[PDB]
Amino acid sequence: MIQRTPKIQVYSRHPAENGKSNFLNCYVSGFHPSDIEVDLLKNGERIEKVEHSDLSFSKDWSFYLLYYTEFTPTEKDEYACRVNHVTLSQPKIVKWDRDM
Amino acid sequence: VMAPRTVLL
Amino acid sequence: GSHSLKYFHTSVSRPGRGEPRFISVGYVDDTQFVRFDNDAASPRMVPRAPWMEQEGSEYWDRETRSARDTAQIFRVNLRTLRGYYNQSEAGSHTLQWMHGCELGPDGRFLRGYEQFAYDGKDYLTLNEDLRSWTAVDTAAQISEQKSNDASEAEHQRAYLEDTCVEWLHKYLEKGKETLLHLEPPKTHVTHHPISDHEATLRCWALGFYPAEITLTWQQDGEGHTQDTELVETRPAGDGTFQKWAAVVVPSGEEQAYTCHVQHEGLPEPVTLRW
Repeated sequence: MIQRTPKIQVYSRHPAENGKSNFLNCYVSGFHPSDIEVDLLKNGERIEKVEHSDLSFSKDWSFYLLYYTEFTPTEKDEYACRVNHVTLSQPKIVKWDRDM
Repeated sequence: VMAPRTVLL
Repeated sequence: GSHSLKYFHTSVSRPGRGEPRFISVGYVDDTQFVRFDNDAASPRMVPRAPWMEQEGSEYWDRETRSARDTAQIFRVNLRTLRGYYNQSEAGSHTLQWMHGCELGPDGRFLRGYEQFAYDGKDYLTLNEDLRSWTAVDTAAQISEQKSNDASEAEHQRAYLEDTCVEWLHKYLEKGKETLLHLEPPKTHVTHHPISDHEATLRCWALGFYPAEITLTWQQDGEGHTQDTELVETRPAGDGTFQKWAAVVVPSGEEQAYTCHVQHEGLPEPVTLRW
């Protein structure tokens, strides 16, 4: 039994352009086992209708998924990714920062 | 194509 | 260039809800083109790329059986291993299998490989010569002898040496456009100051393909590099990737620094300055 904790990265498809439509991404990787919970958040609320790619793993056998949804950056709106996994005491939230 | 047969462990 | 045809298989046991989950995704380097998901609303092998749409029933049927069969052997496998480790049937376990073949920049076979892992760890690996196996546990030794007495490496070698390369060929053809087309990185620096006397410079590479890329922050000549934070290359979601390197500079000195970006879709390396 090996466990690896997820690496999270919240980021947009295109550079953040207030008012300009985009795609919000939560990229989770390097985790084991493969059971994971990922929610996109808009000001703390869970965004419905999110999408993710096909479960796949990499060379060191760790899994990775991309979770995403279409959205529109605003200077006010607060976005995040909330992730859960056996290796985590509690879900981890990482805030979208258009700078990354 | 994926391999025609897999190993039986 | 240089190419590979590779598959990744994962089987996960589901105690309460019966029959284990089995997933299977294939790749022509960096591009997924098929996938099987015994969970999907269609437990069939489906194309994931569009150049794969031009494939006839024969193929999809055949590959669907292949995946189904492996899922079945993988479910037997999962039981055997639960045995070797004297494990409760009430817990979940993962059997993964990855295999692939590679071509030389010269177009033919190069190297081929195969491996199994269980609960996250290496379990059995087909050796370099492709005629033997290396167990990792003692449980694995049983799987190892079983294996040799059966002659699995022989089969595996054939597939790996012909079949796999032969089809890689055919997929490269059918993916001529997409696959052989490189997309260089739109690039740019950004300034985000920290203290009264220093800021972060972030070099950005966006929209490139394939994913191999290299970013380096060197200061005026010597290109010694100072701790540079490099986020793990990532997918944009459109087929392209993104990546960025950051370094901390003392305000005023932002020119002493230059970022070099390397990528196949660039006639030549690109330098950026803030």
